[PDB]
Amino acid sequence: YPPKIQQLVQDIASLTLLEISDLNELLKKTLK
Amino acid sequence: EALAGAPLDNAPKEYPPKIQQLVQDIASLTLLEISDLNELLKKTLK
Amino acid sequence: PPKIQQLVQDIASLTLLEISDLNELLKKTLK
Amino acid sequence: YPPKIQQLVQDIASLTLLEISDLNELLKKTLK
Amino acid sequence: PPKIQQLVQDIASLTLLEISDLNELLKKTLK
Amino acid sequence: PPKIQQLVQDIASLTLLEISDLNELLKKTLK
Amino acid sequence: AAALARLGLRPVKQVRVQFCPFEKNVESTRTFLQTVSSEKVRSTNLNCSVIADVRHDGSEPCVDVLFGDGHRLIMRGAHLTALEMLTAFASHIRARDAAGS
Amino acid sequence: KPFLEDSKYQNLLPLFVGHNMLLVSEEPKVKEMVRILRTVPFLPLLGGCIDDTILSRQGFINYSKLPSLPLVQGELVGGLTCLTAQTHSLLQHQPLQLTTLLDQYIREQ
Repeated sequence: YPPKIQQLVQDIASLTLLEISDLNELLKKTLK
Repeated sequence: EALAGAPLDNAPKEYPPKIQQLVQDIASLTLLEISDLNELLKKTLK
Repeated sequence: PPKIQQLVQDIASLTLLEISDLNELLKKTLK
Repeated sequence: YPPKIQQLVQDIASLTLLEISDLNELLKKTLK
Repeated sequence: PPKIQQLVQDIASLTLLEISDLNELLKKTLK
Repeated sequence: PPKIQQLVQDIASLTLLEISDLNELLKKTLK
Repeated sequence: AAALARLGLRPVKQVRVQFCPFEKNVESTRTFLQTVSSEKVRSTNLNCSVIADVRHDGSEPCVDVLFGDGHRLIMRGAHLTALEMLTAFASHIRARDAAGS
Repeated sequence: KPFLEDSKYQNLLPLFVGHNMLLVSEEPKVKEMVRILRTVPFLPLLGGCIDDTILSRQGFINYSKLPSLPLVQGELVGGLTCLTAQTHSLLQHQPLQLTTLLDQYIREQ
């Protein structure tokens, strides 16, 4: 609902299959 | 306007700088905002 | 709530190396 | 020992059974 | 119930040396 | 420690019918 | 292709072609691969395996030829032409065949 | 070659020396293509470009080994439960310990 939150919705769906895997790997390692 | 070349097989893992900006933004946001974001993402992807 | 919101700020502020130390206490000391 | 988690640890011990149950309810239900 | 409330507070306040006594009884004395 | 010793005595003293009420809180109220 | 088909690949056991297609010094090696991968050349000996290895390590192209006698022929096409490699490859075939028979 | 120089595919120029052919489909079918190409040991896979991303031979191999996109989409959704269950599992030790002790009491009787 917030405009900043809505912006991330478009970015995540727009990324390709190869590009999503790079993002997913980094987020898990950063959290751990 | 020109695509980057294919990285070498023996080269270490490299990530494009565009994704790096997104990673730092996620950590800044609170879980409550992300939880509301997660709810919208799950329905949107379906 | 005035409790859960403050919890989120702690995880984000902690550095990557210090997350392991926090996890170890919550995983090994508390088990 | 960060200067933030120390406060949270002390609060949990001081909480009563009724206040603990409400705190656990938010994590289990509100966030899920 | 008051019985459960007393137990929870005691376990957190126990020192590392005192916790080992509780762990030994459950894993060895009861088995 | 005295705290643990009190817990063991209470469990054995309770009757079988009254045991079910204590076990219900652990499995339902806390879960 | 025609010249190499006449001699045949009887004394050749395995042909390995290694090159990096993104480099600027692999054109000669690729031309050698086209000649060897021809149906006429491969039909001379069905027991000879032709393997094309594609790598992106930046290494210089290399061609490894293994004969039945166990001898190995290695031609590095970084500064060699396709015709020169074919002539060297043909000369070894004409010699390894005589040694075996 | 003149097309590639003026387009975004400027890095594909070295791949087109000698005889070349293009294997193109409307959707990525790398896993189907690779196993068919593996039937010919001497046919090289020089690489290409998938979704405006130039990849080498190993990139196609890695892309084929990568699971499907809908499964990858659910991995992010699946990881959300792990984050929530992480803090919950920290305090889950006590309920598990209490249940085991009660079960052993009946067995000893």
